[PDB]
Amino acid sequence: GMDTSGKQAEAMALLAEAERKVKNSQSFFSGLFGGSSKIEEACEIYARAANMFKMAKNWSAAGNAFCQAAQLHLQLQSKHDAATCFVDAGNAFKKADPQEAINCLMRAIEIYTDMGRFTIAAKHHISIAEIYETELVDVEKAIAHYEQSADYYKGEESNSSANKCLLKVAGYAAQLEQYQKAIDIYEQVGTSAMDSPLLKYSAKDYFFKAALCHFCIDMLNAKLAVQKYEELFPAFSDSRECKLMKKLLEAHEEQNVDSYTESVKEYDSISRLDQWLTTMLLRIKKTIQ
Amino acid sequence: GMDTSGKQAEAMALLAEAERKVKNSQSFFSGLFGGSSKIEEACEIYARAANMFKMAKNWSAAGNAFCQAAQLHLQLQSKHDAATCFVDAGNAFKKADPQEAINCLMRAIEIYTDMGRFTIAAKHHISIAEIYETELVDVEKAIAHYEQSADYYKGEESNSSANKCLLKVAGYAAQLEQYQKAIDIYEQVGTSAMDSPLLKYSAKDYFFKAALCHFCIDMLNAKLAVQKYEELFPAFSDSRECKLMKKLLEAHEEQNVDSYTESVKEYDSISRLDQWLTTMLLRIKKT
Amino acid sequence: GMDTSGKQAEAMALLAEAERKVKNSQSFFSGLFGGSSKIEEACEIYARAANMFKMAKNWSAAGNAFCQAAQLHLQLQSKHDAATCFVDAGNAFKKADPQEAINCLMRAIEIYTDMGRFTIAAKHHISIAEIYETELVDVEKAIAHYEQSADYYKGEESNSSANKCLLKVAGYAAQLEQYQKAIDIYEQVGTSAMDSPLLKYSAKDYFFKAALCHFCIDMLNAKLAVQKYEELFPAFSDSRECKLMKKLLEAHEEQNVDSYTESVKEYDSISRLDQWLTTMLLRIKKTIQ
Amino acid sequence: MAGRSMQAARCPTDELSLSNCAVVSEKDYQSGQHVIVRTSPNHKYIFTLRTHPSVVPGSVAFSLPQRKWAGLSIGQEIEVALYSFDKAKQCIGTMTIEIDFLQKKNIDSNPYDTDKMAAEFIQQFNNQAFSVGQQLVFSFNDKLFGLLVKDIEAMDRQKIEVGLVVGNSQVAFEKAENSSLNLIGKAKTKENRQSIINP
Repeated sequence: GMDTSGKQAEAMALLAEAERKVKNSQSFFSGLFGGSSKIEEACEIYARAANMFKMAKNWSAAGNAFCQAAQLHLQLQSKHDAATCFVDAGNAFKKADPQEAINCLMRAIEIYTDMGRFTIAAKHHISIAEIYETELVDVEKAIAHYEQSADYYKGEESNSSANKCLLKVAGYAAQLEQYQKAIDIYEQVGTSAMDSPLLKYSAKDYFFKAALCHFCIDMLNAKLAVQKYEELFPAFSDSRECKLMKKLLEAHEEQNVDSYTESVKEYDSISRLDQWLTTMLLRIKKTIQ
Repeated sequence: GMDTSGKQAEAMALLAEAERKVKNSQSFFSGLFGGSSKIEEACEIYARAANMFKMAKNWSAAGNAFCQAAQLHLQLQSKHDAATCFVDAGNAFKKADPQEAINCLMRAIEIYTDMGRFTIAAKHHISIAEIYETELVDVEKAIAHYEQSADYYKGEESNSSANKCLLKVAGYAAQLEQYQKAIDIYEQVGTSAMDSPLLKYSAKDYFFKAALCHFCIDMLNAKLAVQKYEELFPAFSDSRECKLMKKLLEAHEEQNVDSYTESVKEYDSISRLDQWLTTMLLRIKKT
Repeated sequence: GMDTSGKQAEAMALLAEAERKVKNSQSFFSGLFGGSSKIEEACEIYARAANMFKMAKNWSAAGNAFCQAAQLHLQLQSKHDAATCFVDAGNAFKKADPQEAINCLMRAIEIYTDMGRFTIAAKHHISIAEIYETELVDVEKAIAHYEQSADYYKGEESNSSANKCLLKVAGYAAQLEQYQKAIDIYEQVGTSAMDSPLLKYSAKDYFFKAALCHFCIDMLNAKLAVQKYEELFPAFSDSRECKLMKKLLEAHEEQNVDSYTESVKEYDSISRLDQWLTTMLLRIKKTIQ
Repeated sequence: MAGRSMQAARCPTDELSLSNCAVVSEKDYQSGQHVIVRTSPNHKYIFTLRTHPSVVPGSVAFSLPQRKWAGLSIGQEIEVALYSFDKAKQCIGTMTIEIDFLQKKNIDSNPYDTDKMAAEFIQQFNNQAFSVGQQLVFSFNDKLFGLLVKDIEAMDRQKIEVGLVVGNSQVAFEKAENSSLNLIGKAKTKENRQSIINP
């Protein structure tokens, strides 16, 4: 396309113009000492060239120009504008090179939490974690990033946001990490919604997830915990999950895999699985001996 | 009301005295060279007079005043103010004649991009995309705008907004019978929504539509594709969508036009269908 | 209330200071020069007092203070702040005495659409209509206001908000106004909703209402209207409402009160009727002869 | 001849309503003329004219049955042009008319002599235009009946789709399927009878 070719051609021209502008700016500072207008205008050229370059479908050099412009701008004691460019540069790198995007975003987060905005900093933390897990295969850093994010939301009483992330942290921890952290987070979040305005009849599932986690540990802890919820929360007594878990509890007691297999089969037929309960149930069945 | 149209004529006189304000640029700013603020207030009288037309429901005149005010104001300074005027002109031009609104919005897109503000630019890209659909008939240009808007959103991790934009693109592409693009988008969204708890219930619809698109090109590969979906997602079978498809494909093995007709009617007996689904089934099942 | 008593005490003190500030104003228009800044400070205290009245529960005084501050502010070649205070002055007047809230809003409407913005102006239009219908016993002006809001919305392509505005005005008009308009808007919205996948499942209700509006005038063209509707919308034949119409018109041709009354009762047995449709059915019944 | 725009009006008198004739003003037409009424490119309907002093010039009056058959509304603009029959081809030898009580309140089981029906029909509607599927109201011994034209045949045995009823036309009535009507006398078809016996 003509648009692309022309945009790249004028991209290089502007970049060359900016490079000669900065070198001449160094010469002019001693030569004439015009102040700082020379550098800031050169930054404007960098911003324009970078922003038109990204429109030209090319990304890597676009973010590189943003970082250079932000670096020079921060050299003149201006922080917020450079940090915004850092966020813009990191986002552009998201489809080019994750490592540079992560580094710049962390730079933006530290300066933002240096300015004093935590919702923005924690929002960036989610973005860092989301990219970290979606494409790169690793969990531990994601847990740390989310936990830090959950702390920042609670720092300003953003209960809903903190509730969601802590639930997300607990879920993955249960999947791979040990179960004690899952027990505390799942139990605390579930019991903290008994008087929800609209989520009143939703807290039930939270206790169900906890019950499975205790059952994964040992039988005695499974039953003891199951009762504790029965007295604590009366409505859980008449939940369909309560009957299912009781049926699974007594079935596993007598070592009859057929009862367990049919019990899970009927549950799946009545309502669908979630791809997370099935894995836990299969692992439970693996230790029936 | 009627007298506000009377002051609309006086507002045209306000533009007329704004014509004298540019007549100052013809001769009088030689001695008022420092009256750059005089040009600013000249633009201000333009703006308030520009919309005293926008009182009188004179869409064309209001748009003309906005565009003229923007052109005068964009003296290589206060660019964002000119951009606001340009988008306002496009918003005014939306009614009556939206043709020139496209050019003004495109100019605003260039300015916003130059400034680097993605979200506003991409949102305006959606606006020009939908006006094409609802007023004009070209769809390929709308597809290009949606693709560009989606790319801008995906850069800033606004996955959900880009997700819906791609979903609309896939549907239009499917209506334009380019199935490879449609299946790729539907598969990508389907496997991505299942990644997080908040959207795991929605995928069943995504997989069903994708299976139909696969089911249109190569029937033989459809059985392998549905098997791959079933094994990838163990919770895909009992859903009425999967059972219905399994019946349709197996029924087609034998030439019994009846078999499929009651099935689609029976499925329709529980809920109504959409133009997109009904049209695709009518076309595909013809052979 | 001691909190309100001291609140009113300081409120009076600010009024005395404000009375001294208008004295400052007149002494600075005729006695001194450059009072624009001094009266600007007077406006700040007027806003300072006016709002504090709004916290003192004295709504009427707060509205008066806002109006006085705005009208004084209009003289300084400034208009946006005039609009904000006009809207705030109205917001105070919505309760207690709302008659002057209409006048001030219309002025605020005049200024806003003397500035360049529609969606705010049209939003205030519908607000004026809503307050007019809820507390003033008159409907014709509501029709005009809804029509004006409809024109602004649909023009700006905000079709979604326009559709409901056109729907409500047409429905209300059917109650006390000739049904030709009711048919036109109902048909127009139904046809527009047909292509869109959003309202296609619910357009049958609009088609149902249009038939009822047409039936109330005469029978023969109503048969023409319904047959035309199902011809354009084949899936309207299976709708339970279509069967209800066919039974109703067939019974009415027979001039049998019992059959018509039991049929409508049978429909009422399932689901529920509404305040509007019941009146429509009674009105058509009364002229059965 | 070329055609002129006219406004549809209501029939002025009960007597003219039963004539099945479009009522016009003497200043515009003469009684007995036939016109073709146009409501759209695909809807052209033929009527016979009968003048009445009360019709305003520039308007054509129609009875309710005509408006229902013709899809005409009072006050609607129509195009009316004179129509001339080719009597060599458009005279009716036989028409089949479906008949039923107009008002259900006045239904009775008394016999009605079709031979007397046909003679009265000819006396009332001679030299008037009729079309297949046309609807009209017909009065007989002070009883109102709804009529529907089912078939038309030419005068002397060529079949035709449309014709003109004349004095010597012979009409045959056949009861509609699922009709308990008991018909006696001539002026009918009385088709064969498919016995239950097999060959």
